[PDB]
Amino acid sequence: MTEYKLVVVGAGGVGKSALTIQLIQNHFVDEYDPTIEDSYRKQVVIDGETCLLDILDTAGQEEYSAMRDQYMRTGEGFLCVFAINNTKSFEDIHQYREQIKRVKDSDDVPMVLVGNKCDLAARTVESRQAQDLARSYGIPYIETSAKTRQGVEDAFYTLVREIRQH
Amino acid sequence: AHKNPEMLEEMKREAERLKAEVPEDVVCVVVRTTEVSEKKVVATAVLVFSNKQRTVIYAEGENIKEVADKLIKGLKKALKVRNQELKKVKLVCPYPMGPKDKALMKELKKKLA
Ligand SMILES: Nc1nc2c(ncn2[C@@H]2O[C@H](COP(=O)(O)OP(=O)(O)NP(=O)(O)O)[C@@H](O)[C@H]2O)c(=O)[nH]1
Ligand SMILES: [Mg+2]
Repeated sequence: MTEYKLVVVGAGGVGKSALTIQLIQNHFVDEYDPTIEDSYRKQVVIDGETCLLDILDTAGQEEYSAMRDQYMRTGEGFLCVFAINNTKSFEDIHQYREQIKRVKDSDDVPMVLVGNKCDLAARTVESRQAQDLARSYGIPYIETSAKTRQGVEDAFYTLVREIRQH
Repeated sequence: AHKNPEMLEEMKREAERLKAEVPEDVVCVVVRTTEVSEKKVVATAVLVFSNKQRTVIYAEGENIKEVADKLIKGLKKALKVRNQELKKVKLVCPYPMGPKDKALMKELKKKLA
């Protein structure tokens, strides 16, 4: 089996923990419990190959931002998550992307831009804006909903496949 | 301050060593207490589980009882959401067992069975 190290990063409240918990347990959390650092392991079959996904849920708050360097050094793939109903969170993606780029010392870092909370109608980040951002990064953009499970498997498995292209 | 990242990293390294020592099925926890004022008891816990999984939990209480309640709730949540059950545990405070570390440990070990 093949082991893939994924790191889920983004601004606080965008739903990183909700997405990870939805993927692991097929359950949606409606409570906001701020994260510091969480580790999950999941056995999955992607494209006929048995993978162990080691998912690391990071903290989106301004605190515990000194722990970024270590996990941005260890992880292989990165889910950069923002909320379509949070313009500021979308504007926060560039800081994470630049930190990953400088720590990895590479422009080609496996990443997927994730627009979470697509089930909500209070959209302030249009799909084409995130598409333009992703095109500048040269990475896929996928909309997900941790509430309805829409796009969660797509986002995670696309990140795995992006890791595969390296 | 009370949320020192260097402190956190030290607690995680210690907990990793603890998990490497005791058998795999046992959860390893490292807890620290900051007595900010008197109504600002802050507890930090680092937890290492069987299948190479980890979590960090906080609690902001006014007494040791509220802190322990929040700690145990977080423990149970991080067990259920990882599809795991409580086999056994071990709580250490690496260097400065001080103003409320021992009392917190006594309460945590009390709320076990
Ligand atoms: N409608 C909707 N709500 C969502 C979705 N994902 C998360 N939420 C809501 O957002 C809240 C916060 O989600 P959470 O996963 O904790 O965000 P976070 O990125 O982990 N925050 P932090 O970085 O501080 O730990 C949850 O309580 C949940 O109700 C989604 O896809 N749709
Ligand atoms: Mg969270």
